[PDB]
Amino acid sequence: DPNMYENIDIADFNVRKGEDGTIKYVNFKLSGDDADGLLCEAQNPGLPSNVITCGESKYRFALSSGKQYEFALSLYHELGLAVGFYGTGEIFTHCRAGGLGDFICQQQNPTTIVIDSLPDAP
Ligand SMILES: [Ca+2]
Ligand SMILES: [Cl-]
Repeated sequence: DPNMYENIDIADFNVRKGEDGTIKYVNFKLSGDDADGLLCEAQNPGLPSNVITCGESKYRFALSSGKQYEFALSLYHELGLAVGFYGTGEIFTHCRAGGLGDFICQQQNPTTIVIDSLPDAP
């Protein structure tokens, strides 16, 4: 963690929720050591979602419920190694009306999530 890691910048994180609370769509732009404003997106991802690949890249993500904020992101980067980079962070969102009952919950400030080759802290 302190020495071998990758800073992932998340921007424009956006989630559309139905009146249901079901996730209709999730969208964000990822920047890292090998990405600049890479689109990560999913329609009907589930909560928690499966691991989803960003475009054609070696970056992937999963969406889950946070503990401080509503949404948490898990991020993955395949390195061509037997181990990969992984990390999780919560993203503050402000929710607005999305039309016909929907919510659109939107990140207000870019945030950084650190990923590395260690698993989750206990
Ligand atoms: Ca990690
Ligand atoms: Cl971790």
